[PDB]
Amino acid sequence: FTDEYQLFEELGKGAFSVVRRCMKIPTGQEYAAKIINTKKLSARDHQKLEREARICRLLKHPNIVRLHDSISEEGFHYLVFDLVTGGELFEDIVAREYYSEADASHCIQQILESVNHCHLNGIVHRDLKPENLLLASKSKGAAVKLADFGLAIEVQGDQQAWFGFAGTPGYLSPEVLRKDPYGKPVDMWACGVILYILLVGYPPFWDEDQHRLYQQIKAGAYDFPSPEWDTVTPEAKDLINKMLTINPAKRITASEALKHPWICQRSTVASMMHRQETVDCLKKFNARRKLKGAILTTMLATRNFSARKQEIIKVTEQLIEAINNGCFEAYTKICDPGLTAFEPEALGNLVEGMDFHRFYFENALSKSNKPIHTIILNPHVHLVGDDAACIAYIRLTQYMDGSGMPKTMQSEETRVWHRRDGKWQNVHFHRSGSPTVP
Amino acid sequence: TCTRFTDEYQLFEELGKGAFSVVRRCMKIPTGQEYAAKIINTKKLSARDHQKLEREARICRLLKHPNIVRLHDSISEEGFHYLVFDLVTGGELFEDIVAREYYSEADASHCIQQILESVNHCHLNGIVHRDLKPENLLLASKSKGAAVKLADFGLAIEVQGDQQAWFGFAGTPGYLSPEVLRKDPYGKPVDMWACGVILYILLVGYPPFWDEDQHRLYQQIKAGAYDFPSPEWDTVTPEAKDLINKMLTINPAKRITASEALKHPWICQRSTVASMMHRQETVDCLKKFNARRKLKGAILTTMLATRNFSARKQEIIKVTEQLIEAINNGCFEAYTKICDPGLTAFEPEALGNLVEGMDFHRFYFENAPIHTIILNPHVHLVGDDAACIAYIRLTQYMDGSGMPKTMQSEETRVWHRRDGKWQNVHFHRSGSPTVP
Amino acid sequence: TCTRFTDEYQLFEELGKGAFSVVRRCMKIPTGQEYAAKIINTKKLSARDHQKLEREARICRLLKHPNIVRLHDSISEEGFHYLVFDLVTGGELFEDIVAREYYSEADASHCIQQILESVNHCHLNGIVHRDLKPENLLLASKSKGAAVKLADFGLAIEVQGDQQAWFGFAGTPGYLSPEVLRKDPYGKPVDMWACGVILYILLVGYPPFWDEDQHRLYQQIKAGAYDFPSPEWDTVTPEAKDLINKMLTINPAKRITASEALKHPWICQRSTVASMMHRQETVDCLKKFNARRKLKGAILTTMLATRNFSARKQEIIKVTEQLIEAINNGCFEAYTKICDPGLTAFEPEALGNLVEGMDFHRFYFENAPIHTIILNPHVHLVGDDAACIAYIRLTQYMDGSGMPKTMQSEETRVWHRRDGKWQNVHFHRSGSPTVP
Repeated sequence: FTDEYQLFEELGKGAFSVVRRCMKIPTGQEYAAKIINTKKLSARDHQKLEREARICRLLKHPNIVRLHDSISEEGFHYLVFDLVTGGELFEDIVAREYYSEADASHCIQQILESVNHCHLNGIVHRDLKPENLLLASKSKGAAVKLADFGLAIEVQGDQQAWFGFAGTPGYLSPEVLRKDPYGKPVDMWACGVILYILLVGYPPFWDEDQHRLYQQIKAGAYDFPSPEWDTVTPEAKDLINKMLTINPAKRITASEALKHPWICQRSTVASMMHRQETVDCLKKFNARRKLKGAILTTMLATRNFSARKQEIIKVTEQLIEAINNGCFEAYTKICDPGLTAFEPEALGNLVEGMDFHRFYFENALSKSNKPIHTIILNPHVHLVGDDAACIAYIRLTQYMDGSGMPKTMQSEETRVWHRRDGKWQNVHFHRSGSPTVP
Repeated sequence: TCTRFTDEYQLFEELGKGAFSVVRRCMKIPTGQEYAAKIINTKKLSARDHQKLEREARICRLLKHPNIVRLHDSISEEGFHYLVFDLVTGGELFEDIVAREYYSEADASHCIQQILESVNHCHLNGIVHRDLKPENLLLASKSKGAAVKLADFGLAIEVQGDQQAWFGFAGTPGYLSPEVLRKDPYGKPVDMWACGVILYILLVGYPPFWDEDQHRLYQQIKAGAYDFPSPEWDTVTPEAKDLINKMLTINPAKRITASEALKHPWICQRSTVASMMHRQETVDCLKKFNARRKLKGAILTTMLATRNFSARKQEIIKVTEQLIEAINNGCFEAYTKICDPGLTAFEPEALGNLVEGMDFHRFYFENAPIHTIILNPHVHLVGDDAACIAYIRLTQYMDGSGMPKTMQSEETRVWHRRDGKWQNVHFHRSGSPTVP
Repeated sequence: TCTRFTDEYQLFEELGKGAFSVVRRCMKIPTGQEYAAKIINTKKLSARDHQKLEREARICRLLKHPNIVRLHDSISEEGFHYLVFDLVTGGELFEDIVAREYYSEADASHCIQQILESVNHCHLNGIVHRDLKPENLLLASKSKGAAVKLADFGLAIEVQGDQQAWFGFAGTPGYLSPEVLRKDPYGKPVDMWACGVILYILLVGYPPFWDEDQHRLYQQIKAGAYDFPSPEWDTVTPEAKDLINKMLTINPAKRITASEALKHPWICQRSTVASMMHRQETVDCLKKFNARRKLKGAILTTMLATRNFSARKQEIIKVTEQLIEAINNGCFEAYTKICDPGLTAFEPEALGNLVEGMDFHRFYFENAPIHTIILNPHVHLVGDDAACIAYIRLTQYMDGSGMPKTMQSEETRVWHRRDGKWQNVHFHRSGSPTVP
């Protein structure tokens, strides 16, 4: 690399890569060099970087970050990209003093031009999102450039296939969420989501619960609420509708969208009114997006439960209570007669019926006179139909041991519930960890 | 990958040791010219220390100034690496000053002028030293009038024009600049703050910022809290004080640069501005300063932190002691008075889980000769109404057999003053459970 | 073995806790007269704490003076023991003073007179309190003009006539007498030294002896190193200073006694000798004194000792660091330079034996990335040419698998300056060996 180019300031650094401003001394250029410490690159990471470079070499377009050169050294591979200085498109928009549909249409025109180029070269990006929409420079009219093909796939013409569950939740297409084979149209759905945001500054599908979010997407459950959408042109709403078409076979393509009046006749179709409420809302959208930027896998418990999920928690705690109090009548009321169970007491066997559990009621659960305190930690409830549910939780038990010393033990427990004859009943459970009897 | 050094040099005694290097006196055999050879096993060189080595060599290659320890050659010998430097034989500037019979502002100005010239040369080449201190201010030789030389660029960095950036928290506490202490992006001005500290010492023999509590020291530095106490400063020219003030400027954007300082009347018109009065009190104090610095010189890493606790920190210790007392006495009322109702806790009794509330702890009060010792408590004040304390909890007790025993746990407790009362909102115990 | 207390008393809230006792407010049912009941499980009572209980009861039975918390009954209830005391409701004297709008020498003299009268009564009964301090100087009630009362005889001892003897190292550091600090036999005069400390505080609001380093404090006390700084003391009558000097007399045989102090002009002729000028600066300072004392009040045992090390102590740290550096660098020459040839050592590598000389250690230099941390070093200066240091040696290293690891050992090193050089004559390592 130093052979021809010259390195300068650092623009970023990942796990195996460091990026710096560069210059081709022979030609007075200026690029972004992705310096990869090949000694840190794993095998599966090696497979993905080979794919990203091959794809980037294949895409030569103004609105696509261009890969200019690839060269290796002593355990150090260099990838020379375009130098992009303008940052995120969405961040630039909030800084503008004027912003209208015409501005949004000019943006989406460029994004569609890049998507169309990708599709024409048999490439699907699969992760169109604001973070991957950059401005070439801070110049007043810099070009929008599509970036980061780390999730991009190579497709065979117009053949659909299941390439895996990948993308960013808020932009995933219905076909991917349905687990159907998919292809180029997934990018056009994402474009429709981006176009929606560019007009009013908030997403068309949003929900704290990801499961609910995905239900909304699969149902195409978006609308154009007043007042903000009252001033949006019909043609812009029309283009969104054609992109956010649930059935990918009927979804507008990149080539077709480039011919939509709102795109190719912007001068006469797109409004030129200022949308301050879109700028104000985009500011909040961007701020939330930068706060939720998870650098690492973060797993947060559940704490805002529907009434249906609380019902499962309640009957579960009623069952645990009956066990602690040695009330076999309540236990057989709440448990299904055909209950099965994996539990440490059963030594890796699947036990069926009430017999195995009757032994601990008829003896220990009431015979032993010592204080015990049960704690249920981080319950998670799956609703799997109107009359079925699953609950998973940690069961912490404080108790007094033989020497009269306080002890604690932990179990992990799954309980499957079926509403039969109007009553939630436990048909199967699985305990791992410690056995519930001290 | 050559063999120049071994086939053209001769090695002698060691002069100093580095993190990954050894410095030895050497001689170029053909000429009998002696140098200081910095040697490294290319084996040692990890990706980090190899990048550091490359950086030091690249930086030192650029620096060719009379008042800088010059690099003469860089050789990779297929198994080792050798950086050939000037051999400095004059010792430290500060040691030389105390031995003089006459020392005045004019002498100090001459010293600072050479130091600024070395710093100015670095900055003009886009290089920031970051570790200006007496140990790096050497005399080229024992000859009277020898030149001051700037040494040791192991912490030096390269900057791009006048662009600031975070290059890491590096330097020596007494000479660190406010911008580094604030975690701001920084650049060339950090060296000029250090020069201000050095100039202050060269005039009176003691530093402008000093405190046994490093946190207080850094807050003094960030506030620019220095002054010119009488009587020693009453005899100092106003122009000397003026130059110091322009160096010890909190805002690096308003701080005097190396070039500007070299134009200051006290420097470039030294014969007219600088006093030639001998300053015996400065020589005396400097001898103490050097003796203290030599005792505290960085040898091995040493940790010791239980200073004269402030009243605010003692308050956190007291409420923590009151809490543990309530536990040992099994007084749950006092426990729920001191602990926030939304208390969270990691502890061995909870088996890796984060527990919330009072329930988990009530079990031990309701069901379960003790001497508790709190060892080496450390308190962070995190606002007027917040603090955390960290201590070793060493408990002596009698076991079931009637035998004495000791258990240890390490505890963190976070405190928030709510409704006028210090309350424990979170704690983390590691080690042994608190119950026998 | 009776049942008087339970059949004739009624118990209420707790007022304080003791090592083996609980103090509760109580009432004699027939009369409605309230008292403070000190209760003990006769179970707790070990041979020691049973002898202490017997001692406190026997001593308190003797003391019947208006300015002493009187004992009214001692009952053993076949399972418990109850000491019935006066109920004191006035709080501490020092807290009351800060709340007054007028306070002068005359007020202080009146306070000290009652304190001396209580102490005089003890001494005349062959009893030494040994723990005179503000916490034990209470007001009988909240009524204006209430009597000062001496409380808490848990550290009190019995003496035989005027015979001195070693009764143990007991008391509160700021009020300990030189003779106890010297480990001399002692007696009644220890209470009079404490009275001098209390009187000094009553006049200006701060103690005569104070230092964060307890060792320095004790050397101040043993030297009698106090003074009367201006301006606060310029307005104090010479007779007040005179009485203080006669109490803070290093030699207990020349110290003024309680009886003699009660005859001092500033006491018995208070109306003529003591100034009636209000001393607002004393009230202000006392408020600080009380606040500080309340923060540091003995709750649980707390250990924290890494003060602003002296130059002499830093020298021991430095030479210890240099020694460990030589070990880590495998430099046996430097090791035999620093270690005495007759070095002895306990260490895990020696399997419980005491090894002597250099041979045992040469093996590890001759045959066998390191970061050594020295944690919480403590230095005892044991003469101008001797010291010992004790520290935790925490070593980070890479193992055979290329994985980072940490080991801990605890080390003692004894140093003797021989021929002008600090040399290590003995060391003791516990915990891990120093080799991976």
